[PDB]
Amino acid sequence: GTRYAGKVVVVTGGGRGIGAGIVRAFVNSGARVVICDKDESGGRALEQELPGAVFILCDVTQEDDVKTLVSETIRRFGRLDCVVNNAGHHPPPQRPEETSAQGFRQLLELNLLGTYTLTKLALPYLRKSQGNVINISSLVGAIGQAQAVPYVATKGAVTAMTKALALDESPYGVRVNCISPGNIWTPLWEELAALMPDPRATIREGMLAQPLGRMGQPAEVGAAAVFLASEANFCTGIELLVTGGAELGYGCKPSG
Amino acid sequence: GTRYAGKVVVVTGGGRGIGAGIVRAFVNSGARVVICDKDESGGRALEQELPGAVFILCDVTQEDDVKTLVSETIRRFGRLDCVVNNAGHHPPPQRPEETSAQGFRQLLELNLLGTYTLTKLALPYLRKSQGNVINISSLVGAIGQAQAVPYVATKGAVTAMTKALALDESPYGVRVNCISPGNIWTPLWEELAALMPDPRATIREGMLAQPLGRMGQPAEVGAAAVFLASEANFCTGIELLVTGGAELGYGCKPSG
Amino acid sequence: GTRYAGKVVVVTGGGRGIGAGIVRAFVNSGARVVICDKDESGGRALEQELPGAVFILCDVTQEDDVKTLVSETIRRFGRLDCVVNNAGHHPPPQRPEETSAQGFRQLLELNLLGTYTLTKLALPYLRKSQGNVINISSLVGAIGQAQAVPYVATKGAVTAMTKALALDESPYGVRVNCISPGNIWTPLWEELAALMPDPRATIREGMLAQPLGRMGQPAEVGAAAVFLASEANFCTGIELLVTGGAELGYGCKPSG
Amino acid sequence: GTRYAGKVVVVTGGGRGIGAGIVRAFVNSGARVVICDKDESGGRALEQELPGAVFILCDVTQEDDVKTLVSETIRRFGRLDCVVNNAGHHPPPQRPEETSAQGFRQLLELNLLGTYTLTKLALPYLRKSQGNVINISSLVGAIGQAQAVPYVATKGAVTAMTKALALDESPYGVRVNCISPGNIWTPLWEELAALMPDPRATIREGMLAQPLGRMGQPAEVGAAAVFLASEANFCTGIELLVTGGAELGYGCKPSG
Ligand SMILES: NC(=O)c1ccc[n+]([C@@H]2O[C@H](COP(=O)([O-])OP(=O)(O)OC[C@H]3O[C@@H](n4cnc5c(N)ncnc54)[C@H](O)[C@@H]3O)[C@@H](O)[C@H]2O)c1
Ligand SMILES: NC(=O)c1ccc[n+]([C@@H]2O[C@H](COP(=O)([O-])OP(=O)(O)OC[C@H]3O[C@@H](n4cnc5c(N)ncnc54)[C@H](O)[C@@H]3O)[C@@H](O)[C@H]2O)c1
Ligand SMILES: NC(=O)c1ccc[n+]([C@@H]2O[C@H](COP(=O)([O-])OP(=O)(O)OC[C@H]3O[C@@H](n4cnc5c(N)ncnc54)[C@H](O)[C@@H]3O)[C@@H](O)[C@H]2O)c1
Ligand SMILES: NC(=O)c1ccc[n+]([C@@H]2O[C@H](COP(=O)([O-])OP(=O)(O)OC[C@H]3O[C@@H](n4cnc5c(N)ncnc54)[C@H](O)[C@@H]3O)[C@@H](O)[C@H]2O)c1
Ligand SMILES: O=C(c1ccc(F)c(O)c1)c1cccc(-c2cccc(O)c2F)n1
Ligand SMILES: O=C(c1ccc(F)c(O)c1)c1cccc(-c2cccc(O)c2F)n1
Ligand SMILES: O=C(c1ccc(F)c(O)c1)c1cccc(-c2cccc(O)c2F)n1
Ligand SMILES: O=C(c1ccc(F)c(O)c1)c1cccc(-c2cccc(O)c2F)n1
Ligand SMILES: O=C(c1ccc(F)c(O)c1)c1cccc(-c2cccc(O)c2F)n1
Ligand SMILES: O=C(c1ccc(F)c(O)c1)c1cccc(-c2cccc(O)c2F)n1
Ligand SMILES: O=C(c1ccc(F)c(O)c1)c1cccc(-c2cccc(O)c2F)n1
Ligand SMILES: O=C(c1ccc(F)c(O)c1)c1cccc(-c2cccc(O)c2F)n1
Ligand code: NA
Ligand code: NA
Ligand code: NA
Ligand code: NA
Repeated sequence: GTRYAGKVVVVTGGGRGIGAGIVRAFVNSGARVVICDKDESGGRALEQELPGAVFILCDVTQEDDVKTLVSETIRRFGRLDCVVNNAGHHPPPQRPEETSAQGFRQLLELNLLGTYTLTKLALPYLRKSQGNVINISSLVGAIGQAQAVPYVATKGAVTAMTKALALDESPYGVRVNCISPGNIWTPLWEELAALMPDPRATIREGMLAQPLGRMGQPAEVGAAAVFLASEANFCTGIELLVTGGAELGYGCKPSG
Repeated sequence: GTRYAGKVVVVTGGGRGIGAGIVRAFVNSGARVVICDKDESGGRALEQELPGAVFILCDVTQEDDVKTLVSETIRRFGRLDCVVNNAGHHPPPQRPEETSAQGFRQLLELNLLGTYTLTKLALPYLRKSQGNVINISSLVGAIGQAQAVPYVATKGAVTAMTKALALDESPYGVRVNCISPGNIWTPLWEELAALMPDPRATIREGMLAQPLGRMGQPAEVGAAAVFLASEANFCTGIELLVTGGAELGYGCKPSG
Repeated sequence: GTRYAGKVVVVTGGGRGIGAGIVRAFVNSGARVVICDKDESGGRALEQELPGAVFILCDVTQEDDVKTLVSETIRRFGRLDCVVNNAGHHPPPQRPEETSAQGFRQLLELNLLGTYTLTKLALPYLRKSQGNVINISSLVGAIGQAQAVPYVATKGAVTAMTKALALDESPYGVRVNCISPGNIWTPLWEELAALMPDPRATIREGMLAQPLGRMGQPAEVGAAAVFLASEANFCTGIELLVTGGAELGYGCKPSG
Repeated sequence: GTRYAGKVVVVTGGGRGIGAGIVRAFVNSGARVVICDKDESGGRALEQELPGAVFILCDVTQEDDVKTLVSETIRRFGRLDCVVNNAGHHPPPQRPEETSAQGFRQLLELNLLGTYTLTKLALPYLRKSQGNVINISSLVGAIGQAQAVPYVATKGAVTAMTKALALDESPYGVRVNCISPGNIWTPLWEELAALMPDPRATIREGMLAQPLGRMGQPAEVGAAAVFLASEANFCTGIELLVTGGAELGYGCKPSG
């Protein structure tokens, strides 16, 4: 591909799931890609699989990991054009009274501050390249979700932060956007479903929450990321919904 | 009541349903209320029932009816402080291919242009009184609805128009706001349900579309209108949702 | 290009401005494009310029023009994969009291019902092809604009209609999306500015309404349309903002 | 007043500014009010001033302070009907590169986790009383703000959390809503302005960011809170904008 040829992209949590889909999309568009992940298994295999992708072990909650990720990217490829902040986690369903402040802090540390820290360290290089930032948020930041107060809160923060940063970085020509996926079939979706009393029913329900009648694919999020990086040159501070229409209309959720 | 004492309010479609609830709320707050409706039966009874409410027969799609409504209101009460554009209609469910341009035009004529025409004729008086406009839109203007392309379109227009007009009238101190109800139990809701194969099931489904587990009441929309008129003095161009949370979260509406 | 190779696209108002940018984007992506426009001058030249684009004279407010547009497209190319409803108009600034119901109706006829009519006639063919609809709305439908009550209302309607139709057509695999541009430098923008007391100042103000410090280009809207057609396969009922960030933050628009 | 007679309300950060306005609104509506604040000066005076208001020293970032606040409220008044999470802080303008992860964490601790902790400890009592939660968020959580990445992020989180919690608590009849003010003239606004090179200009600019041409008052936020507590019985998970229209239209913030 040539849509993003000559560009260098860092994808956090790129070892599996949505992140791996985004990695593949950017490789297919001609970019060189750095796969950041805290686990080795998926990302190492992906590096072997994909010419133009390399793997760097990095836990985005560890500031020295992230500093090394940025400096290794520059040392090896000489520029940085796009950072995709995809690393994140959805805890199992938890009733509000079953949550804790400390668990909330830990989830904020990954879903929000990990995105903040890489963005901050990358911005000097993105400014030189007139590059861009893509944050992977969630539809449920906008519309809410049951049994997920901490998670919903972290994604509300990511989406809002995206707009703040877009404002700050617009004078430098650096665009900052986010993608808000809905149900995307990933290993995390599979893991969460396996915890439920009836996994198969949870998966059917998840497929049917969308007017389109299926969950989304990592490749579909990847395509949206490539669009934001390579062609959305008048888009900054937007929230691109990749949800199959889940937010549309009424569903199951006289006046007394 | 004294929250809106000494004020004069016009409520279109005030003979039944949401409009009658709004009429009652304003009377209870101390205002004098003009009940506008194209049908006599409900509004005439309401005038007899409520001291401080009077009924004026007026079809908001007929410009001379509306001109007379405004001039009779001023002749009888000497001022005009609030116009509530509630008159409107939801056609039966219709698939897109079952709609027509002419039916769409007719629905626009009521739901949108009727609101426009009264607002336009009232604004000289609202400017003198630093009064305000309240448009009754719908949640489905924001989130969509199935088998209702014309209706959804008219309410998307009302909500957007509310913001445009708020901008234009802000220099004059005239606030313009809208209320977007969700399922409110009214005669129109009952009529629509009676068309369905199973009315009781349609009503149960409608009650359950809300996290709160019931439909809303006309009095609850009425209370929101009184708030916007009497106490929301720093609110203009807002969309106040009165929906029981229907827009929140996923509902019923693997990656292949 | 090959992103949308073998596909057939109809672009209304494709003779100049945003529509011509969209035409060019789709041609560059490998599609065959039908340029619909009520004026001959731009579209005829564009047909001569672009292999793979042809021009059909058609006024989208004339139902028989639109019926012929669809049947000629099928007769000449054998399928229809995407309809881009771009034709529309922004009247000069008008204070609310300077508007009329009949001017409002005429603007609704173009900006809203023209989009409705082509969509309706195209949908049988889009269903066979699992094609998609792209409506060109406006940011000001969402956030409002001064001295433009009718225009704002028409675009609020288009955006809402997009969501309604997405719901109705999702069972058939037909996606329905809209693009909401902000200030895009087009002949209409130039014409409107030329009416102002100071055209150059109006244009400078328009450039600065965006954090990015410039207006957008037709090609940038075109790229977003190609993305929605060719790669956004899990997107339906979305509003894709192409605005340069104009909706972000505070601007020029103690407690007494 | 009698709108909220017999009810017990806790207002955090009630010693001055918006919180004190909310305290006064609830007292005027007939409620008994607990003023929570980390500083004694304003709240102690307010307790002396207002029959029906009492002051409890409490730092919402200190879990044992908050536990004692709830148990003292129940011991002294026998019930709890509404919690208003108003305590929060806006740091001085800070460019993204001038922020730190640790400052971000500290701001999250106040603006987000303080709201979480009181809500969590109050919910058993709110469930018994079918009470409600009101969170004071900010417009800039929704639209962004320049030189305020941490602040914007915290308020995006509060607004999203409000919707999540509304979903979780709806089966228990507990409503959870938020108010998103824009520029409200408060001591914090005055303090921030005094840091600027030209305070008077910053204040003029702040007044003019609103179509209404002034900043809002604490009493106006207070009225909106009383409405949400006492009359918005079909509202849950909403974001009530109290902004003077700042989010409407274009402002100051050719295609090359
Ligand atoms: N799957 C969905 O339906 C869905 C929906 C909306 C949003 N999202 C978001 O998309 C993102 C990816 O989700 P997914 O479903 O692909 O999850 P996943 O669990 O399948 O994959 C996430 C990847 O990130 C890595 N990761 C986790 N913590 C990390 C850390 N500290 N440092 C580096 N890498 C780390 C994991 O090792 C893994 O390879 C997350 O931000 C999630 O919130 C997912
Ligand atoms: N009921 C709901 O669930 C619901 C939900 C969202 C929005 N709404 C909106 O609320 C409004 C009232 O709805 P409702 O459910 O109370 O309906 P309703 O049918 O029960 O009452 C509407 C009233 O308006 C009158 N009316 C109709 N056309 C008129 C005209 N041309 N001139 C004057 N009066 C006219 C009717 O005669 C009637 O008295 C409408 O704008 C509707 O779109 C209703
Ligand atoms: N230019 C902007 O800043 C801007 C911003 C937001 C939205 N938009 C929307 O984008 C669309 C295109 O705007 P533009 O700026 O390119 O305008 P334009 O005037 O430059 O071009 C519009 C084209 O549509 C054609 N057209 C008009 N009426 C028609 C009809 N009845 N049938 C067929 N063709 C018809 C015109 O002849 C012209 O070729 C419109 O829907 C407009 O509302 C424009
Ligand atoms: N003023 C505005 O324009 C504005 C706009 C939008 C949102 N807000 C929000 O409204 C709320 C109040 O703002 P304000 O302008 O009135 O501020 P303020 O500084 O004038 O008052 C805040 C009050 O909260 C108290 N407080 C601070 N930290 C506390 C803690 N840890 N525990 C207990 N009390 C604490 C302070 O002592 C003070 O009395 C905040 O959440 C703020 O983000 C304000
Ligand atoms: O056979 C693999 C595979 C990889 C990607 C594909 F698209 C595919 O079709 C297959 C493979 C091999 C080694 C490790 C992992 C792995 C990936 C992701 C996460 C993990 O934990 C892993 F162990 N996969
Ligand atoms: O990873 C999930 C997710 C799904 C949608 C998103 F928008 C998102 O950001 C994340 C997910 C997967 C399986 C079940 C649930 C779930 C359902 C229902 C309630 C819950 O608490 C759940 F966690 N979530
Ligand atoms: O007995 C009535 C009534 C009216 C309002 C009430 F709240 C109530 O408890 C009862 C009544 C009497 C005459 C006409 C109508 C009427 C109203 C509304 C619409 C109509 O079509 C009507 F005929 N009602
Ligand atoms: O009057 C209705 C309505 C309900 C919610 C709103 F937000 C609103 O503005 C209007 C209504 C009543 C009964 C069934 C349906 C319906 C359901 C499902 C599909 C439909 O096409 C329906 F008409 N609607
Ligand atoms: O020289 C032209 C041109 C056309 C497109 C280009 F990108 C370009 O660089 C140049 C041209 C020639 C004839 C008619 C029109 C025309 C187009 C659009 C609208 C009109 O009214 C027209 F007369 N243009
Ligand atoms: O064509 C315009 C437009 C610009 C933005 C959009 F989002 C849109 O859909 C349309 C436009 C061009 C020049 C001036 C004005 C204008 C400014 C200020 C006030 C007005 O009434 C204006 F017409 N508008
Ligand atoms: O004279 C006061 C006052 C209080 C409220 C009013 F509405 C009023 O018109 C006046 C006063 C007295 C003691 C402490 C504080 C105080 C309040 C709020 C914050 C503080 O830091 C304070 F010292 N005020
Ligand atoms: O307390 C503020 C605030 C104002 C609006 C809100 F919606 C809100 O939640 C908070 C405030 C006060 C004075 C200046 C600034 C400011 C302006 C411009 C840029 C900034 O970084 C600022 F802090 N803010
Ligand atoms: Na490789
Ligand atoms: Na009477
Ligand atoms: Na050609
Ligand atoms: Na007291």
